[PDB]
Amino acid sequence: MFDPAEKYKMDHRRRGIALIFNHERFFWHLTLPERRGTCADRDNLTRRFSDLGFEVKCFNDLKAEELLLKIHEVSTVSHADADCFVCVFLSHGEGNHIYAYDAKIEIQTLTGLFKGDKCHSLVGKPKIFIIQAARGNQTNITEVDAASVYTLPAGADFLMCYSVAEGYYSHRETVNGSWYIQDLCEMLGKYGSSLEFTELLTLVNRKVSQRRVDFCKDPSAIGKKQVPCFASMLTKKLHFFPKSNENLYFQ
Amino acid sequence: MFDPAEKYKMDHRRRGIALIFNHERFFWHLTLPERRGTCADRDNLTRRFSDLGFEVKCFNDLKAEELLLKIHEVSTVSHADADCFVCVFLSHGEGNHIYAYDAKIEIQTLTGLFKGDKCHSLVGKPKIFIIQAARGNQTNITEVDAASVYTLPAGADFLMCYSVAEGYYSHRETVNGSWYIQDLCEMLGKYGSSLEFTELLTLVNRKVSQRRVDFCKDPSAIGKKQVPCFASMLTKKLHFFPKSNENLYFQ
Ligand SMILES: Oc1cc(F)ccc1CNc1ncccc1-c1c[nH]cn1
Repeated sequence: MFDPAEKYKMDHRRRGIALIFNHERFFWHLTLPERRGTCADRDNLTRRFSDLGFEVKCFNDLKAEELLLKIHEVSTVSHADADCFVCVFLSHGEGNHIYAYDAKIEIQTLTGLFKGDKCHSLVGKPKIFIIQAARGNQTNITEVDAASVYTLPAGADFLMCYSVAEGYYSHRETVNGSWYIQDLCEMLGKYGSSLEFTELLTLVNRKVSQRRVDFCKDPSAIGKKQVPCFASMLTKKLHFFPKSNENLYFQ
Repeated sequence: MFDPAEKYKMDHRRRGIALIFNHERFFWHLTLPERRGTCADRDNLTRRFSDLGFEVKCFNDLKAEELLLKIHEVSTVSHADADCFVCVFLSHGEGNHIYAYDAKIEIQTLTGLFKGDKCHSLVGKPKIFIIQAARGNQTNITEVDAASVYTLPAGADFLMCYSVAEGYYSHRETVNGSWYIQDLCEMLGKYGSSLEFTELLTLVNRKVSQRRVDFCKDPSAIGKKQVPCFASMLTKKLHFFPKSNENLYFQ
């Protein structure tokens, strides 16, 4: 009884949690620049993930110890009554690391906490990570960073989403926020509730790839294109259709 | 005039070329095992890509120099009248490398030949790489290799497809061929001509992930699951609908 149109079960009581780790400033001795505009990203994401039924939980400028505690907490709580799990990083990164305030964390140890083995309540449910992280280079200016974070997959039923691929550049407007987040959040607003999520991420790839970078206020920023990507280990179609909440306890 | 259902143009005179580099044996001094069954893979792929309209070109056990010549040839010929380009590697690999017969080749230099800059006739057309490569460990037995090849994205309008992700294992039957290729080729047969290609690759992820590995003829092969993945930098939906060939020159 094999079904080419099989969808993840998205009929649980609650949609699930969306973590957002949001990083604007860094410990002096890391020599990483302010990510001015990351609060636009955090707020835009918070709105769009809320409207899809997520319990959004934001954390600003956590040290490694605090971050590991919050994400481990969330991994060991029960997700039994939840459709899925979303985790977002807005920071600097390098290779297989994201920056917390004070030090780098191995991405594999964060995604590892939600792998079948370690988090039973999320087995066979989609686990989406969205990563807006690049190399800190050193009114509304556009800053540009070199891609730095390996666009790795995680495990079965994960979807890893990346602002930028190897050899491209990642853009953040200091008031409007990151190109990738703006375009992801626009697409979530228009199509979040109708389109399959990889269909949508493909729209985000088109939108971001088509941002022209020929006439730029900085000369050295010209020719630096942005192409995002996603690594899918999903096994079914993923939809965020409106949940029917009429005369039901959903908290 | 922005279209959430935008499809790549697949109405050119010809579908395009599908290269298949097929590697069964290796130079002694590489200490890599025979990939018994890789000819089933090559033949199964050749059939299914043909039936979708591809000019399939297979090459067996090319040395690095020969392989680079054939793939550079194909990159500098015109694809102007073609929908897309498919390239398949069936070999051993490590990190960012595939093995030819005599030495390793950097995957980036092979995908690099088809990037917009270097191959104008393929700009804005999908470029699909399928990679069945793992670590050579050292009638119909199932052999099992550790994942080894980084699941890299390439550039705009590429789709990188991988037999296996980090921490999983890749299976090849010595007569029936690789689990990944069997399941990809089954899905191409049933759904190649109807389904969006990432939709299909998701079916392949389900099919391969669901192959049970609890009761195995080798004890040490038990518990070694296989989960493939794909890295999409595609900007539109990709379909291989039957081409209208009726009273038209398609050669
Ligand atoms: O996907 C894998 C598979 C493995 F067998 C081992 C590690 C990984 C994850 N690492 C990466 N994943 C995506 C793009 C680049 C890299 C990378 C480049 N350099 C180091 N790592």
